Amino acid sequence: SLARCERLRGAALRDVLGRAQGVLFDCDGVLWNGERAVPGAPELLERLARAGKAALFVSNNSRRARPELALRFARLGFGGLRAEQLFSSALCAARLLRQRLPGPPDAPGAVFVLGGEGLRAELRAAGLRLAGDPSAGAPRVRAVLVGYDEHFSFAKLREACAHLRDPECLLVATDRDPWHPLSDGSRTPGTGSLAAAVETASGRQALVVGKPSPYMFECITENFSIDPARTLMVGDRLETDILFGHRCGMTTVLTLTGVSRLEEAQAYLAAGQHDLVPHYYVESIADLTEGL
Amino acid sequence: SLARCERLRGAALRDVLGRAQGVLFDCDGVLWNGERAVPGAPELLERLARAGKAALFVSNNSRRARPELALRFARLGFGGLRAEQLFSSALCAARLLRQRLPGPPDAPGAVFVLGGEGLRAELRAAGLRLAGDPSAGAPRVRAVLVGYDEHFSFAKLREACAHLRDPECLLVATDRDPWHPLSDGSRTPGTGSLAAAVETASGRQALVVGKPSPYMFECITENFSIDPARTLMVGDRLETDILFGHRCGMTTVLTLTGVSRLEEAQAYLAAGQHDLVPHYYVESIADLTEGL
Ligand code: NA
Ligand code: NA
Repeated sequence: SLARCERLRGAALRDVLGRAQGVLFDCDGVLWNGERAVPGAPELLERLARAGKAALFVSNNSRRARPELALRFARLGFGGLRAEQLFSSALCAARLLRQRLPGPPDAPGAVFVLGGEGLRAELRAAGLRLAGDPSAGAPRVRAVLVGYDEHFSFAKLREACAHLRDPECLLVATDRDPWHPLSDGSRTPGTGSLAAAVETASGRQALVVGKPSPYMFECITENFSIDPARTLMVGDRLETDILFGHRCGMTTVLTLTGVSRLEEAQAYLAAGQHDLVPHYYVESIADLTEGL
Repeated sequence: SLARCERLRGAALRDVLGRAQGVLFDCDGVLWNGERAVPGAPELLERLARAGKAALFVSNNSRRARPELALRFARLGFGGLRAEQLFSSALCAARLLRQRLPGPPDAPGAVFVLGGEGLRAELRAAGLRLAGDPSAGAPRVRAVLVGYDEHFSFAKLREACAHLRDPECLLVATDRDPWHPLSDGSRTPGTGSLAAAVETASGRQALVVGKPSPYMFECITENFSIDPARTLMVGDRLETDILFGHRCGMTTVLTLTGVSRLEEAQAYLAAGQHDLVPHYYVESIADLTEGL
């Protein structure tokens, strides 16, 4: 494998960025951490545009529908982004459920959602009928969707299992991220931990929407012409972003501003686990800018 | 391996029961299902006693402290049992935490419990200090215990992770049973599904108290002289009871009144997974009685 976790700098940086037609970024851990933008990040995005290179964003975060996700970007200092550049697991879960939900067109099945109002909004926008929405003048639940659910409960887990007793009922998860570090130094459980409970209790394996599934790259290509061979994938999490990159055939860049540490990358290398090793790393994405 | 999933009947039955000094039973799925005793079960227990063979009971169910567990037995038609014959994951979790909790004798650490009042009662009876109990005139949490928690929540999961940020804080689970079938034909999530969430979110592997750990057999032997070579283990769940039996060196009998199906036993056999194959099976434990 060519992925040898090289520090991207100098001539190599200019040639890599030179060749690249476009760059896909995760957001948390890459552009910002909590409320603080990574210094130089907004400038890198400006420079990319002015070099005529495309930028798209690919987040496993299922908490916000696209419009509030756009706000999130703008709030943290990232200007004239178009909402169409932003892809989340919530958006891509809605797409998938539209594509896959079984049953007739003619009364549709409902989705039982474990997740918050932003995820629910994204689903309704795709035309999906949700369990627990107002009933007509109770639809069959045809999918269970496990999202980031800060109100997860035993009762909700039990109801999910009830729906999943029907083998035709889909089980979908927005992502399998196990936990996330917060700016106050603590951690919050991630969707992967909730998916673990639901899969264990139901005996069913979830379809996973988010990275490291290739699915989000399918959603992106639906909308944009991107040649994976000429696209950089830039992320902070090896098991999610870097694995995604390799599965899609992109050149992968680990940034060290987020979850994964350089020594974890180098440990995967030594163990010959090349799918979890980035092609390149940078301390922060501010290091990329001078290559343009 | 000798475990060839033979139907225990006739001469073989008389010689197996003849040799046996004692029999360990699970309760749910074996002695009863929901509110209904297995016909002939109370009689088998009577006959065992009158043949001078010991009977002990070994349940992963962490919902009841021993006294209410004894009630449960009596309610379902099982008479003069002594409470000392009954071993549960709740009882054995309390034991383990007494043995393993780190810190000084002199102010002790507290256990953060995910579980109900019966589990909490069992812990307090062993002299353990629980997080969220009245404070003196907040102790350091030194263990997280994952039990059967019908009030499990995201918030509780998040608090558990906070305690587990300390590598010295133990993570213990009462059992890893993924789900359970109810008498109304539905399923309830099991402790294993909650443990899956806690292990995923914390990145830590739980110490498991219940079957198929050998630990409960250690607790039993603490109190009773039992030769595993001369003890039958009788259970309905291959991955829990039958695996436990093999790990302890007992002769294993699958009863078909519970979770596991005969064809699952025979499938493990064919795949050479001998640790999950019983030595013998019976349709119900009523079939054992005539061997005495
Ligand atoms: Na990230
Ligand atoms: Na059982």
